[PDB]
Amino acid sequence: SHHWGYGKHNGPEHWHKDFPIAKGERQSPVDIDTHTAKYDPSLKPLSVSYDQATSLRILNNGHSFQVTFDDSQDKAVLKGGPLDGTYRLLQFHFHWGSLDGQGSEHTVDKKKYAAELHLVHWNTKYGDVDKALQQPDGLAVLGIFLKVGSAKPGLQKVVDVLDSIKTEGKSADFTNFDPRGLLPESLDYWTYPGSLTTPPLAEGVTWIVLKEPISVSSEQVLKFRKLNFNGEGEPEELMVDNWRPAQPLKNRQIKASFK
Ligand SMILES: NS(=O)(=O)c1ccc(NC(=O)Nc2cnn(-c3ccc(S(N)(=O)=O)cc3)c2-c2ccccc2)cc1
Ligand SMILES: [Zn+2]
Repeated sequence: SHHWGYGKHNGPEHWHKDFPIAKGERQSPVDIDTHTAKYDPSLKPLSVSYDQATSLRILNNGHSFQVTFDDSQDKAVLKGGPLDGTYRLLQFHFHWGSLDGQGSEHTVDKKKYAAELHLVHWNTKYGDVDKALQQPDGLAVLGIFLKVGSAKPGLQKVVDVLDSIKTEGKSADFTNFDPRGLLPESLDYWTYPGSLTTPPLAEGVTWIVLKEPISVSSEQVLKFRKLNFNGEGEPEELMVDNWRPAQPLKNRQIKASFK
């Protein structure tokens, strides 16, 4: 639980009072203008190595729900692309809307998607996530857009346990989940230096945003929208519209992995 949230009185336009870096030089998310982004032939191939991923728990944290992973060894890692070295998967979570036309944090030519998946990784050269959070290259987030259409079979195990974590602070066992089932076919991406999109809004994230969205069904996203921001026995306030709007690009260049 925190004072910050996504409502009128505690939402993104308020965050700068407790977290002044909200008005910083490298905030996220941003609008990705596909006609300004530069193809970068020097980007190395992107390597998503999730075959040994060990999921642990699923948790409603009051601002999203997250699936956590064992990051005590190199089990599920991201390498290559714009990254130097090895980044370990810690958790994934989502952002979504009240209607299918909004929910994503990144936008593409101002287009908003129904939701956005964030797979959060930290740079093993800093030894733990707490230390990585203080570095300009400490974190890498793989962002994947969700559109409503056909169901995503690899999401259904998540959807089916959400009624066990309805309110803030609820958690459940979530072992043997394979995050490979959440990925689109293509790893074509855009990349730029940015920040966490929630407090503390730390400016230490390399963003990698895949061009290809995954499709999920209307029934799948409807189940996200039944979650609650509130803890058990407080007024019911649906967990919807837990996205930060696009921020000023300032002096940054978005690079593309593809022509
Ligand atoms: N491996 S483990 O022990 O089970 C484990 C597993 C995750 C955590 N903690 C955790 O995930 N904290 C937390 C909650 N939300 N966020 C968070 C929020 C926003 C973004 S976003 N939209 O991608 O910019 C990314 C991450 C985190 C977090 C995680 C790492 C660094 C900073 C924050 C602690 C322990
Ligand atoms: Zn996120």
